[PDB]
Amino acid sequence: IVEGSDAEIGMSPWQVMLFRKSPQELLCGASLISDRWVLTAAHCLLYPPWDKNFTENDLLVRIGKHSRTRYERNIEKISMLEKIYIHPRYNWRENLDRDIALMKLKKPVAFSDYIHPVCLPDRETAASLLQAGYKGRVTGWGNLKEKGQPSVLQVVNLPIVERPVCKDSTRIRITDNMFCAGYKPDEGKRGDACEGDSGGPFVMKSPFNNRWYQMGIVSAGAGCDKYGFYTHVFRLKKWIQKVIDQF
Amino acid sequence: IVEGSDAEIGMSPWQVMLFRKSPQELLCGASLISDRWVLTAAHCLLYPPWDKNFTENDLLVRIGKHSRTRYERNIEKISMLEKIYIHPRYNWRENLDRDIALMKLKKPVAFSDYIHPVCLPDRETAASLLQAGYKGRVTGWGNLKEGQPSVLQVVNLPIVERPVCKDSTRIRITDNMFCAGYKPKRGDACEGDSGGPFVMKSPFNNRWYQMGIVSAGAGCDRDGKYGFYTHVFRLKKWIQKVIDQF
Amino acid sequence: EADCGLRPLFEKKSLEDKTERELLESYIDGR
Amino acid sequence: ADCGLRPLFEKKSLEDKTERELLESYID
Repeated sequence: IVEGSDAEIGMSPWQVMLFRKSPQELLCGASLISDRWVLTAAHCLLYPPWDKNFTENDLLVRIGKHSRTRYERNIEKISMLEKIYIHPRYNWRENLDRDIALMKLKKPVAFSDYIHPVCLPDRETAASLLQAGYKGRVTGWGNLKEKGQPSVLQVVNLPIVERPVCKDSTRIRITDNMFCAGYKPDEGKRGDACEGDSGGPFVMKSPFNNRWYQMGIVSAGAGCDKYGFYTHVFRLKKWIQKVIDQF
Repeated sequence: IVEGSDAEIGMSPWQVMLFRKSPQELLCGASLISDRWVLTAAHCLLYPPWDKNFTENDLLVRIGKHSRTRYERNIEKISMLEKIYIHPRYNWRENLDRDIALMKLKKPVAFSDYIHPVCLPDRETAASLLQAGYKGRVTGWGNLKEGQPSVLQVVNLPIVERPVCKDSTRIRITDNMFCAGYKPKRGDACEGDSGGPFVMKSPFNNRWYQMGIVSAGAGCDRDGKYGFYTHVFRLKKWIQKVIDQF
Repeated sequence: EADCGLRPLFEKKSLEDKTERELLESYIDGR
Repeated sequence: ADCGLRPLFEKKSLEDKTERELLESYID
């Protein structure tokens, strides 16, 4: 996260860390949407252009963390992936369309103050909130500038940008299953999701029910301070359920 | 170019402007080494991390310019690209090593008072000029702050000892590059000046030589880092194969 | 699950986090 | 290759506003 700030403890309790077993390293961000499912990007588990294609056995997820490095005793929970589910029509070739995937955990995870699930959007929430100017919150352990490693989870707030403007700045084919947020270089308000925050949540707090909803997923991190592409969660809540229900 | 100054007309006749057809924008810098060949940094034409992979048609070069914006009538010459050539061992993943590439112009350009080729160094000149403390010169239409430049900007930079380069950087600077810049005057190559020529004036013959290429101008002056320049001599070998094999 | 989006140390305690107002300020609009 | 000599400078025995600065860095 570029131009972010140390997150407060338990502030983003659904924040998940995608960890690689051998060799131990941090891959992507992710989120806990139930006691058994984790939502993340697709290019985090499969992207041929990089000879990348992880199996449910090469990874594990760490939940409840704050420190990027320190294993937090009696705080975090290490979980093994039971089954992965990349998106059917996920296209890595050009613009990462439907850059989303779910992951099941071999065992359920006990919630705590540092572990808790975020909410999936509904048509009205999605409609009330997904507006230009309206800000969402992004969080991660990615780099700070384009060492550049955060000591703890970083957090920054970004405004959504009109589908039009997003379309002009980038020469890539930006479908409706994705929105973009950041700051038109008019505001001198540096802020954005840098490489490593992918799979992470873009959440908004509803003024109607006080709950936090995950409107997007970091997908093409706007470089590291253009605009960042976030997968449109709601316009995909279908597949997200069509997959959980079946198992 | 930061903390530099406006160049005098005809001061750098080998200066070239890499120009994107559509969008209409200024890509990088470049240099005229011959009436048919233009030199520049590799990360200007190819760089996947940003989705850059220009064909020989996505752009054209402007020679003899001074003003960044205006079309200097009867001065600048518009030139098309025949075939681009990127260096094989060009790593961008790692550290922009061997950051260099040649472009052959479709048709030979005519030299004028505002268009003349620069000289590529030889082991002799190369070995006697490339020395810590020894200054060179950088030109380009890159940003002014850390702002757009009305005309070509120019700045002279002192080379830095290899021990003080690798150190201040957490990057792997190869044998095919060197770093330059004052130590904590300010002023350096900013993004956009890339591909520009880094030149030195030989006291043995009064001719200007392009010792290196702008690959990673130290941010934009901020005390601490030094710009990374391609070592044109340590790569002159490849240059000739390409021109020779034509 | 059916209690999501509610943070144990924040909403469940009627406490605000350092930067959540900034979001509402952006939904309504400027101060 | 008559390269390296600038028409409006070398070719007319004229120096640019800051080229001496480079020579000096050479002659220490």
